[PDB]
Amino acid sequence: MTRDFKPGDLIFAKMKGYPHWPARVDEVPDGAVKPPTNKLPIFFFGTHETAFLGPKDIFPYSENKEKYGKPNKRKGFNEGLWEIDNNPKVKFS
Repeated sequence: MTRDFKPGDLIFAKMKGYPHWPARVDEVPDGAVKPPTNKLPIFFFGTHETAFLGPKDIFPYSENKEKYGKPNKRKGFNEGLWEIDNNPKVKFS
């Protein structure tokens, strides 16, 4: 949907030209980190990456977790996938 999301929410981020993957939503930048224009901060778990994608691009993990629950051809499998439903705030460690 177009509706915005909340900080630290579990949602499968879909990168242009890539399958769905369980990531974590981040908060706004300090104010001078060059924020997005029509997208939100998406912290890719397992790969420690970050991609900017709008709401219509990101879907609820509640729908993907029921599909396979884990990545098929995506690196990072079993590397933070169980934390998405347990320790979603591992980035801080």
